[PDB]
Amino acid sequence: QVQLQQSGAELVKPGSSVKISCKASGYTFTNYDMHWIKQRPGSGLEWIGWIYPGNGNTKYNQKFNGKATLTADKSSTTAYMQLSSLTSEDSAVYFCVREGLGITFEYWGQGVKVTVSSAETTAPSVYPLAPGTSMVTLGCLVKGYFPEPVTVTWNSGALSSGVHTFPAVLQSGLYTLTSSVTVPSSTWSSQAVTCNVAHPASSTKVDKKIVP
Amino acid sequence: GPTSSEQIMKTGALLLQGFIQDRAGRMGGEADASTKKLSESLKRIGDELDSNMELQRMIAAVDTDSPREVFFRVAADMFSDGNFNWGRVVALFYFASKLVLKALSTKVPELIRTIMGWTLDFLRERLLGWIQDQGGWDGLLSYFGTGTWQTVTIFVAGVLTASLTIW
Amino acid sequence: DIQMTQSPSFLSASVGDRVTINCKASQNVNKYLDWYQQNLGEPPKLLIYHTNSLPTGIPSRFSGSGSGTDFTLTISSLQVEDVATYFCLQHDSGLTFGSGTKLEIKRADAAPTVSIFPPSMEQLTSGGATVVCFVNNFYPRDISVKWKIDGSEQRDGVLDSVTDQDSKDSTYSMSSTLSLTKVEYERHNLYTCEVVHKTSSSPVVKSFNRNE
Ligand SMILES: [Zn+2]
Repeated sequence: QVQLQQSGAELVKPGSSVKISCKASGYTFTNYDMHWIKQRPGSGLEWIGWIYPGNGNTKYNQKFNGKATLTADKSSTTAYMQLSSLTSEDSAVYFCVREGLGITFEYWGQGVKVTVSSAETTAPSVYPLAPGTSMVTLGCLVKGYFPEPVTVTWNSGALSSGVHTFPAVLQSGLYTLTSSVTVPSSTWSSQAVTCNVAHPASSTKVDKKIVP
Repeated sequence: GPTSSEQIMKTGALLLQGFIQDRAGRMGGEADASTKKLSESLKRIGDELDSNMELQRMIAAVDTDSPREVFFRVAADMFSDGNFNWGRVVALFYFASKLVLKALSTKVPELIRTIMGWTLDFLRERLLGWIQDQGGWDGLLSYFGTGTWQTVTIFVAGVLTASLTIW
Repeated sequence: DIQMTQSPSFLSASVGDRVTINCKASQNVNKYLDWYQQNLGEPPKLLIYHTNSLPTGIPSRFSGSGSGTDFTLTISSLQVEDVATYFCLQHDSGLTFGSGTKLEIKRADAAPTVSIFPPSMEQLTSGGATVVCFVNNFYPRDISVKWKIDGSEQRDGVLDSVTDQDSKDSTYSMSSTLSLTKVEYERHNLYTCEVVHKTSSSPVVKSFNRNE
């Protein structure tokens, strides 16, 4: 099998650079063009460019000229993309993809999520969401953290069925998400309900019991 | 005329560009009629040669650390005996394109003009008289009608086999 | 560059339906048009290349057709694993991806469970105020959540987040937050979360009073 293993996720300050690697295996590296693709909400999928490892030839999208620089090393069967002058508009998932022979984008890398922000690591504030006024909905608010992700559980995983954790929203360079859970009225009064919020970036793990 | 050195050297450079690839794929693209039948027949034979794995294994085993020395050593070996034929000319074009695909350069767009220049240089110094004896580049076109695509492929591959097995 | 217009952006279907997706090119791109399938958190997957060719491993129920400018991907009988987003890609002159088509599964209507939560006591001590409204387990997807303050429409500071379609019951859930300064939050009493949905003839309303 053809395999395309990409490097790890990136968190870069604005104005800097980052070099993403694409490790190829399972075939003759110098017999296929290798492309790079950017995926981002709004912009969608955009073609960045390709490189032919056989001789180092490259072609670039006009919109990415200067932004991206495609390289490859024959002896390591690895492809590199260097992204320059990073801005918030470059926060995206980047794929390497192999162009086949008589066939197109058949094998892909898993993607490398690049996050460009000037925000510093911020542990979240975990607030309980309680009924302010026969099934009861509770929740908790994870506000103003950086960077993603957090891990939200309820009773350390004892509650799962009626749990909804929503995608974070980015306002003023800080993330915020919510998580809700629905339990019986009898469970609400008899047993304890606690949302556990973990933020590994700040090495933070908080438990918050939902009191009336 | 078709046998003038200006025209022979003109049609030949148009053939090299249409035949020599600088990549493995084609996605995104790159953006006379008797000349068109030649450009296409060269492509058909190129893919037929490309699908002869005996030939490819021996092509991949060729040293390219010095691309210039390798090209002129191999081209000269193909035409040293003085008995030119069109299959050898096809084998010259093919070997030129394989060099382009296997020799690195920070400005590959220059290495391609450079390798194209080597082929036209060799063509002018060594083959130009024989090509006009053949009525011009029409000799190659009429040569593709004297046999099927396998007759030409097997022969051209044998020319490459003999010249890559010693140099 | 060549522009690709994909339609529709959203497609509701049932298992066993014949489904059609359309892609239009601003310029003739000949046969060099592919279709890709993408599921959540995964790279795209080649479904159809060169207008109508099936990569090995792709089920025969997928087929494609085109003209040079107008192209169509068809699923002859929709199955569950075909619930994904779909993209077209021209690679004739440059490379351009379509904006995408999201394919969801149909089910009976489900009225949402709406719950509203005032700013927590602990957040008010932090100097901020965030009101939260959960709109869980609704279908269809078309929905509108509005905020009213003292019986009056509020647009400033609202942010919404929607889950992907649930694999177990085909519903959607949604979280809405209203961001306010604590000072502004304490200038008002009646806070209302209002949900417009197919399942009710008039908007669903859940409210609370800051004065309990
Ligand atoms: Zn006010």
